[PDB]
Amino acid sequence: RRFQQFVDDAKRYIQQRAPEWTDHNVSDPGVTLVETVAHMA
Amino acid sequence: QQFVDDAKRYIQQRAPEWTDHNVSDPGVTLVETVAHMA
Amino acid sequence: RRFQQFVDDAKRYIQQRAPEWTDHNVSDPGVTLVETVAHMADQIVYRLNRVPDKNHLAFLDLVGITLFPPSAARTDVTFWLSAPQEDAILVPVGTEVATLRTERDEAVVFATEQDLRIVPCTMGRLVTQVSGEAVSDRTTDLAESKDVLCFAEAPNPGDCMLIGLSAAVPDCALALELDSRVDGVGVDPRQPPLVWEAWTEDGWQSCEVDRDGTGGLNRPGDVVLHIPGGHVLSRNGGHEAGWIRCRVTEPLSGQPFYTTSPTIRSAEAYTIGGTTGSIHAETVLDEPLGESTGLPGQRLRLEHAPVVAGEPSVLLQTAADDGWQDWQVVPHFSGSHPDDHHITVDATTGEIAFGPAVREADGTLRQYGAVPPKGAVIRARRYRTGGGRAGNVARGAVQVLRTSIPYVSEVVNREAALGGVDGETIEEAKLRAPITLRAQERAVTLRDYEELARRAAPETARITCLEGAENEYGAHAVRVLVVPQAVPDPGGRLRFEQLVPGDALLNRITRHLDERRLIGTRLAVGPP
Amino acid sequence: ASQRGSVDGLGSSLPIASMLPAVFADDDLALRFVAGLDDVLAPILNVLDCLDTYFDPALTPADFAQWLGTWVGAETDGTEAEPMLRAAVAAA
Amino acid sequence: EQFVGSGWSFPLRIGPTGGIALVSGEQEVEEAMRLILATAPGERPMRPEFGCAIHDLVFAPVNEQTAGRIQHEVYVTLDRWEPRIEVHDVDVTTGEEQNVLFIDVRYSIRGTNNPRSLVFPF
Amino acid sequence: EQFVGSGWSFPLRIGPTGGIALVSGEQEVEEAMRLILATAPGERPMRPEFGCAIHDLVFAPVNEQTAGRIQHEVYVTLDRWEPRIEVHDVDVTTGEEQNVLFIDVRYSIRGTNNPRSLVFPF
Amino acid sequence: SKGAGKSLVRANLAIHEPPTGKSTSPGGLIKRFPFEFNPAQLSISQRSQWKATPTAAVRKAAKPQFMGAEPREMTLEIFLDSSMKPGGNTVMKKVESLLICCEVTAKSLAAKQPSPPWVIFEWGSFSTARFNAYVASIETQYTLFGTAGVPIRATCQMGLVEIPGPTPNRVHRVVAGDSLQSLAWSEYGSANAWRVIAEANGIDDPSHLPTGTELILPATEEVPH
Repeated sequence: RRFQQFVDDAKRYIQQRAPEWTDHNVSDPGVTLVETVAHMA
Repeated sequence: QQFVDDAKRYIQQRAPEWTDHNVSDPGVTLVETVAHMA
Repeated sequence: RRFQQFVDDAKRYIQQRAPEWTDHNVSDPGVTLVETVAHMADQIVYRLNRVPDKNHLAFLDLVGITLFPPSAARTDVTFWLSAPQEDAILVPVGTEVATLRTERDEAVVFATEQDLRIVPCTMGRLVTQVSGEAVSDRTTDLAESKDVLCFAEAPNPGDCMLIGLSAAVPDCALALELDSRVDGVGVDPRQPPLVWEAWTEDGWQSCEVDRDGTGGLNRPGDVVLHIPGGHVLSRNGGHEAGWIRCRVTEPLSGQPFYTTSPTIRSAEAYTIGGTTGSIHAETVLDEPLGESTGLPGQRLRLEHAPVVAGEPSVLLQTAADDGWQDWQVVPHFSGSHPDDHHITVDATTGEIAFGPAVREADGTLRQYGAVPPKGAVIRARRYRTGGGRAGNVARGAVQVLRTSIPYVSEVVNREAALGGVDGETIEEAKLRAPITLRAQERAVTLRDYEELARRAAPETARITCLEGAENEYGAHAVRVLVVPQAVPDPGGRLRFEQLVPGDALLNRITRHLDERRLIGTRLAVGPP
Repeated sequence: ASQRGSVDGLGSSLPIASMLPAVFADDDLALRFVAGLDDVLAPILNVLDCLDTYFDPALTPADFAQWLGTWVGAETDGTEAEPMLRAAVAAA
Repeated sequence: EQFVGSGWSFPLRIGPTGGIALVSGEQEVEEAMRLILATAPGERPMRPEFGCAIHDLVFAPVNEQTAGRIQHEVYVTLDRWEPRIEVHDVDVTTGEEQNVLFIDVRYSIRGTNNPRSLVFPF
Repeated sequence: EQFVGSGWSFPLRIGPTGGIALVSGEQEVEEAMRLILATAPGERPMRPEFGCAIHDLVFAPVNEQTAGRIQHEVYVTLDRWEPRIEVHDVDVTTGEEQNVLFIDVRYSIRGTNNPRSLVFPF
Repeated sequence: SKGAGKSLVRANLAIHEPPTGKSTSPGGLIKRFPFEFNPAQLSISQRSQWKATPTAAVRKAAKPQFMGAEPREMTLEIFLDSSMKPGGNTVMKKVESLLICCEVTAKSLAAKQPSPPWVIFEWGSFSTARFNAYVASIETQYTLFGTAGVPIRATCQMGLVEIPGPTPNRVHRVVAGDSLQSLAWSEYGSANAWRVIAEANGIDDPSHLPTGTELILPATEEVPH
């Protein structure tokens, strides 16, 4: 009928980079996977 | 009616319960501990 | 906001070719370069528009803002030795002990603030004692042979063991042998929580344990302890020495006691090291900087951490015909004559200034502070670094003692660094100025009077300021009502005594509001 | 309030370590630290794993039992005893 | 000349004062490769193409054909996933006795001209 | 890898409980091929092109020219009417002295790559 | 200082299914083709385009532009033989598996991405002539036809063209001989554009420029021309 939707796709979770904390300038080959491996969300 | 009672500020920091890193506000690994996704 | 612009292009200054002076017809390859090598104006003009970071430091002094100075960290450095032979001053003050160095960064170097002395302290009298059984002038309980009964084979609160310590050095590590014949059921040494004291001149003071064969002496043990300060035993007998009391607490449910304690047979005391505190400091030698340009306002930087406050640290030597001229650091320049050799040194950074020059009115170049002549070599003789956050060393990290001067071999710290605070930057201070410059500090109106009490003591719930009404003595002054917090019991009732405030609470509030009060108002806190 | 905070000593059906790459699983700090992040996120996977029981009146927590009563009009007013409510909602 | 940035380290560790230690410079670009070459093209399903399909070539005969495919495999991956590095030749050499294949990669951060070889120190 | 569906069976049996039994999986493909290859074209007037035209090459000489045209006839018909099947060679061996022409078709359902040969079991 | 060192290797042609989604690397292997004779010669070409008008207001030679870069090309020569077993169909079957590289593939056609398979010419340490490429034209000559119609000797030409593999997804140490104005010329090419270097770095006094410092030179994004 009128059902709420509860989908927030995976890619826009890694969009949380927030490089506004000093001394963290890293890309794909970085030990930051704990961010990506938390894709279980 | 409530399944959870947590929020963004609710961070447990139980790494000391296993590990020995002993900075409450480090430069970096606190940011990694910050998980809004929950 | 509305900022003027002061930029004109470098090429534009060349447009003044102005070939309206007859006999001059030339192009770039020539010797008219003095028209071009004067492009320095473009470098000058770019310096005009910029407002250097150093100005924002001068502004804070103008409006009464003090930059946050940096600090350091203090830890607990412990030495270790295996040759307890005699006593002497084996630790000169400022003895340096540093952390291990690896592929990362120059290890943080500490420095003791005191002088440490070690001696193989011996013992005095072993005396029998149980709960309520004082010494009663007994010294020879284990003088020659046999044994001395440990708490009459019954440990209860008030019990103690009576020993002696010949030296009782305030900052040494002592090891005591505890040889006991085994009797009864064997126990874990940690199972009985026996408290150890020293009987300081101020009273009984506790001590820590760093061995297994202590107290629970199912085997002849060797308890080691670091002495907590200077002290002497309760001299009643024939041994005026230090004291160690193996006092016994109550038997906990999870840490129970056992009857028939073992009886001590032999015992001897040896020192093994000493414990002292050190600050994050280090003394570097012979850091040359460069050559002087012989111009006023020269500035030099040191490629190291902020210098540590203390005796005049940055010692500057400049080349001269006679030899190495000595420069003494001074506070803010103020009235420094040209003959004077004075410098200015920033505490929180390596920036070091020199004599500035100004011109005014009649002209002249009235100069405050001397100027090193051109070509002189300036070298920093010796100064102390160490302040900064990077002294919050992890527990037990420091392992190497510098220069290995004394007999000592192993140095370790048992407790983590207290933690220094890195000094504030100019960028950080730019954020503070809008806030900290308008923090009331006047207490003019009703809102401020009730607000200032909250800042003076956030422990209060309700504060209100009500002025003395008309026909009331006290020169129209004000009254303040203070309500201390209180949980009103699970029973739904609150005692009156929970409503009266503590005297100290009234003291702290009154003291602060006294200074910020207006000229003609009095105040009297108190419950309504 | 309800105080539905995290629970100590609870595992997860989706370990963070088990999803990590190979070779990565060789470290000591990485395995221990990232396991810590499992503690905060552990009980969320419990309620998702067991959601059917969160609706059966005979077993669901007390708070929902009153809520479940409103789904089928159980007339739950006036009862201050949990076991009394347990039968009413199911039999309503 | 190329900026190298800073980040964490593969075997991570408490550090001098606490927290976690962050390493930069020539050491860092050496750590990114270790992660890139170790992981197979999998075991990270959100990013499948990342890795190195070295293992699918295991147990091939020891010929220049296997050595030839090795060169092309490392070359594409190091270019695709780690762009802060210029790659200078890959060397495949028999080790003990016609048994194992050693991959020796010489590299340099772009614009620096500092030849260097990955070592993989355990 | 390719869906095979389910349907009836050419020699249809009542089954275990009644009705008509239904066959699926790799077995079902045989019945579709058995029907396709057995009937000549024109047997069903509504669909004329259906049915492989083997019989047009009866009583031809025993030459690989005939076996050459035999290969083509199966290939088009086996592909036009049975798209779920990927065909892998057809073998024309005389056998039993040069008077009969055997046909051996090797096939596999797409993706499953399980080689199989139609047998036509009476 | 070698790998296999002293072995002979046969060149083989590897065929891969075309990529389906937002991918650039070729998909899984579908058929690997080993040669029967390594090519005698292997031509590689390369072309670039530079349009150049000859006129102006003064009709002097005009600096040409770089319109674009054409892709690499190869021309193999494929040989097959079964002359020691006439009547065998090794050559005819082998060529059939070689003509898959000019027609669309069923799997891609299902996903509405109709591309013929990609090929790679793997041969030992021949790094120059090994890239993701598509087959352009296959002209095949048949000779030595064995009895009963099977071919025996077939020469197959190939035209390969390289497929690009794009989308792989500023700090300078001041030396005693360097200066701020020279640094602008080194990386930007404009002598008097030095103002940008001091802007990002924040240095206010261009006189000193201490030796050994680290300077960050921003890209041309501050000067879009």
